[PDB]
Amino acid sequence: MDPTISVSKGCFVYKNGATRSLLGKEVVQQPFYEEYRKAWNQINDHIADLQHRSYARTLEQLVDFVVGQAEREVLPTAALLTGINQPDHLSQFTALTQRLHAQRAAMVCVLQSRDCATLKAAVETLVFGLVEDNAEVERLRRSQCTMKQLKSWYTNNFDSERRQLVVILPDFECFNASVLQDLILILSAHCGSLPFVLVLGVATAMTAVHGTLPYHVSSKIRLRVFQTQAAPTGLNEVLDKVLLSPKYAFHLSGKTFKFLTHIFLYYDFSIHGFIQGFKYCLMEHFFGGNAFALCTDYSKALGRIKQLTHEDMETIRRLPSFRPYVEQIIIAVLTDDDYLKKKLPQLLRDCLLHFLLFRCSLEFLTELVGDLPRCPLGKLRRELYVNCLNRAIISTPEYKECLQMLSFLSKDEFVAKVNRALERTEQFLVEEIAPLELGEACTAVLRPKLEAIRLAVDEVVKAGRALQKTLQLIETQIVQDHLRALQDAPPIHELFVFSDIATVRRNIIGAPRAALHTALNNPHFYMQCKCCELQDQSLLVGTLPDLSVVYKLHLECGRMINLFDWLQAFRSVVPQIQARFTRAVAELQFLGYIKMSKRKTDHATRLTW
Amino acid sequence: SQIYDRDSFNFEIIYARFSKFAKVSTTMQAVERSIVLKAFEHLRIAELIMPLTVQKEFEMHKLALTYSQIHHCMQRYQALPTEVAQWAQS
Amino acid sequence: SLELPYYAKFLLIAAFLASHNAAKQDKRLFVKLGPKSFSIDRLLAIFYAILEEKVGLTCNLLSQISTLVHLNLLSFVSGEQNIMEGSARLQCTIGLEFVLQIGKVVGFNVRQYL
Amino acid sequence: FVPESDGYFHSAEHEGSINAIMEEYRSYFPKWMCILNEGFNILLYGLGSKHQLLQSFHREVLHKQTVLVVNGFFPSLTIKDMLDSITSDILDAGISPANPHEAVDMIEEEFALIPETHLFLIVHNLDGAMLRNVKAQAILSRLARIPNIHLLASIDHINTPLLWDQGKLCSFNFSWWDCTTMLPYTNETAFENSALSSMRSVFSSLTTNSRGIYMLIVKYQLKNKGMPFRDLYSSCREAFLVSSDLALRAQLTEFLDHKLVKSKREQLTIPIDGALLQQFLEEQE
Amino acid sequence: EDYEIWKARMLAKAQAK
DNA sequence: AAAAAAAAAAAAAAAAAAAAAAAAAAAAAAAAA
DNA sequence: TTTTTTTTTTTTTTTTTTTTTTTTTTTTTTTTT
Repeated sequence: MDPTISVSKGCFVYKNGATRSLLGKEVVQQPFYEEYRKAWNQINDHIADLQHRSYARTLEQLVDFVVGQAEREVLPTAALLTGINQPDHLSQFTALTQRLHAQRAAMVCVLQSRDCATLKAAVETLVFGLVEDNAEVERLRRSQCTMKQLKSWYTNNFDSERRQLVVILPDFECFNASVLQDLILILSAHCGSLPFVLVLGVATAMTAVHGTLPYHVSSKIRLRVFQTQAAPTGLNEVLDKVLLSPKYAFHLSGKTFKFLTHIFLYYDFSIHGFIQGFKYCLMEHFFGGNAFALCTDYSKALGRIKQLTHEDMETIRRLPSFRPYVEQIIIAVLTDDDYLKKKLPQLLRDCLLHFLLFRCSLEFLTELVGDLPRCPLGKLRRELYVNCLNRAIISTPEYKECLQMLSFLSKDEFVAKVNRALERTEQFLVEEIAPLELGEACTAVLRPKLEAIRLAVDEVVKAGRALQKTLQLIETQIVQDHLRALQDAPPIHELFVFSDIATVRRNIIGAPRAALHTALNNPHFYMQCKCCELQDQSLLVGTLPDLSVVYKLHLECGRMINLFDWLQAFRSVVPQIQARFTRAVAELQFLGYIKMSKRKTDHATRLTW
Repeated sequence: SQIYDRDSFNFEIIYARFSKFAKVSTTMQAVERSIVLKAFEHLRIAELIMPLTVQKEFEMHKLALTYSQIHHCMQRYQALPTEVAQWAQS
Repeated sequence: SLELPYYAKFLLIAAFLASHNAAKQDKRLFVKLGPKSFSIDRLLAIFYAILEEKVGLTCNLLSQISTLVHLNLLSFVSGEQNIMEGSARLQCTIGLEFVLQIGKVVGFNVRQYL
Repeated sequence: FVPESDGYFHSAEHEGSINAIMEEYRSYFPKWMCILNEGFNILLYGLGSKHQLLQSFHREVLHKQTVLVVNGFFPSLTIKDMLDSITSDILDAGISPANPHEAVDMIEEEFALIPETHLFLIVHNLDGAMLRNVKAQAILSRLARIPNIHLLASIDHINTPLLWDQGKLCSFNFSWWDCTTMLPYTNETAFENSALSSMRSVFSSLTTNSRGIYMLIVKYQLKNKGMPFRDLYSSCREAFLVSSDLALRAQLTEFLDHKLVKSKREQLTIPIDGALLQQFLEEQE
Repeated sequence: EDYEIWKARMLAKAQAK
């Protein structure tokens, strides 16, 4: 058959120059790869900086706890109440280790639950981690690493100067219970000899630590509880300050934004999974060609226009927002390639200014509706962002219900809310819009509209119809023009937003059973034959493949399956037929749909119900 | 053990039989579930209770004492309140 | 104060109803001592019965089952070597107050399905 | 996909079509290189055999790279073989330690020292018969997290993510691809994990005394429609077929060696129905 | 519709102005 | 629904395979002359 | 520069630990009444 279907081995090495940046140069020098690398590195550095600014307070508390233990038997321990998303947490501990290597306050060993199956392996991993941590800051065997060697090493090194011995346990729930209890007893027995600090990584609650630590074990424990900020709070902070930040030209659409937030809030609280899904979305957007490399600031996009080729204009011609720009004006647009080359920077500055005014109008309207009760549009910026990019926001009945509830209030609360909206929008314009390039025209366009709103507030505070005038003016100069949908968007807005959701939905969320169910119900969806078509999903025509017929034939039967009537009904549908049926029951057992029971002479049981 | 003829017990069975007494005692009104669970664990690690060798609050057990030892403990205990000393008789 | 995702909450109360509510009564309650054991097919059946949204059986749902096992909210009384083969048996290892808190923050009454 | 729970509670043109399918899947290969460059891993989950597709990806694209092809459907595969293979044949560092997670720690520490040295590994049937435990998936997910090591893998079983928790699924930074070919499972199902003529061919190689002994066993079994040891020993001793009892135990162990009679507790039951035994008894006359 | 036939019809009607 | 056989599975003992340690042997570096 | 001594690394051999086979006993399932 094949070279790799050997009956003896299972693994095959194709070493070509291995000893003790995957793509070529022709793809890297393309401008979309450089633009995607710059944008992804910017977004990843911003998310890392936000996570550092979130974690730094609890990091300082833990460092002060270790130092205050050093300035000082039971051992001092510190349960760190992290979230359920474990792969987000260990990097946090690494940051703590770096700070504990800054002040020379301790040296840190990390005990994973995979290394601590027994007490011997846990003690050996602990001593080896501490000794190699000292060796790496400034080799013993596996069976040589003992607590007596740790005591001798600590006497030889750090008795003359004290360094704490911080023991970090990142996955407290996944430990063997008896190994963890005996490790706490071992560490508490050596108090006074070796200064031990025990940092825990409890993910669920303090009830877990109180349950898995018995009476005699918790008699030697002086724990102090720390709290980390929650994963929905970190998600909302990342969404407020990065994904809605105006200084990135790459926008998401409403459906992809809702898809990624649904993946976070409904399935798994993993910030890293959100980051990798957003990275895949940014990669799938920018990997459409050099035409999508114009999605940056103004000067770099103008340069990329000046270096652009012919096929990039040919693929910005095909995008659906380009054609109503043509129909609204013709003989030079569609083929001549230079009329569009001189017409593009106006469209680029139009889309950039439209998205900047969209963010500012979104800030204004979320301050206006955010303190309102009953929240018909949502509380934060993100739900209003989805509802304002999805559809016509004024044609939606939720905005009319919002207007009915804003009319049901007094004049004092309305005046206070619109003054708060004016002050917040001016603060957002002076802080975050002002350093941004092509931001001067943004303020110079949106600010006289705000002067109109503020003068309407001035006439309603000087004198019920002026409240309605303020509401309709807020509608007319903020909600109508600067808060469009994605269908009422400007021309050629595809380069900047990303609406391709079915391909990303297939390639991020994995549905093996849907594809198996479709390929076993109608193979015509995959084979695309002119003969295997089915009107309904149970016709069972004769030109079907073999495994589809056997799956349909066992699907209608009961729990227990006989070989005889199933083989006879297969002969009724479709020698070598026995070899084909043996091949079919082997392939259908291989997928996990049925199972041949052990010494049930021919009867096989279906595991799917 | 005297009612069910040395059947194996549990934390929940003994906690129910104790909480029926603690509601009328006028001394043990304010004990939680976790304090009685820690008292059960202290009886377990002193081997006055031995496992049959499941969750910790549901693992089956055996009493490692005789009835005469508990009856002598009821006479030798210092400052035993009279509610417990009356509950021990019936 | 254990924060969970939405479908992890529903899988956790479905596992509580799978361990508590007397599997002979599953023929009546959904078709429209000690915690008893259950198989993951029964857990997914009760999950789709009580969710009433009929979400897709993707990889994230079974990953949520595995990471609720990993977080010691469920456990493995039997199996652990035939986890995909249908002979693995799980057990729920939480109480009634947490299930009532989950049902309150969702809005789904568990005492109707108890 | 929505499975209905009530069922649990109540309990030619094909070749050209497959050729067009395979050309469509061969179109995805520079996209797969662009995806593997950015840190993702490839997972295929179609219906048919994805062996030939991954082999053609290894031939047409990864022809000069360090590629460890692992057959997960191999029933005598172990993690010791894969880790010994990585530490010894690629990295030249001898046998991996017996702790496999320590071997993965060694592999991470050794691949940290050699950047721009990428190990690709192509695992046909990642849910294979010896990778369905949690430890092997933990080792494979720890290998997939390394920025030098890239992973392509196949998935065929229906219950595959039951052993991937969210930590393994964030280590396995998968890009899921629906590579549904319609090829049959010839190479995957051929191995070791998946008669009256045999009885006559075994009875051909018997001697005269063993023929008389099995004749006595089948004659008693068909007369009384298993048999005890004592009456069998008396029947062999009355016909001068045996010298002692231990020679009968040796001949019955020789019979159990060839799966002809079954011992039970000594009960001797022949595990074939009475009608074919009657035909075999009439065959010698 | 197809971009080819739409571009062709728009160019043909642009010659029909 | 219970009594009794029966095949499958678990416990335990015993032997082998593999890992680890310790000694022998060969190669290398540094002193003797 | 050549010879002899002592260090270092490799290879072989022995010991200890882990895994695997094999026998025994239990144990949950299946057939008969």
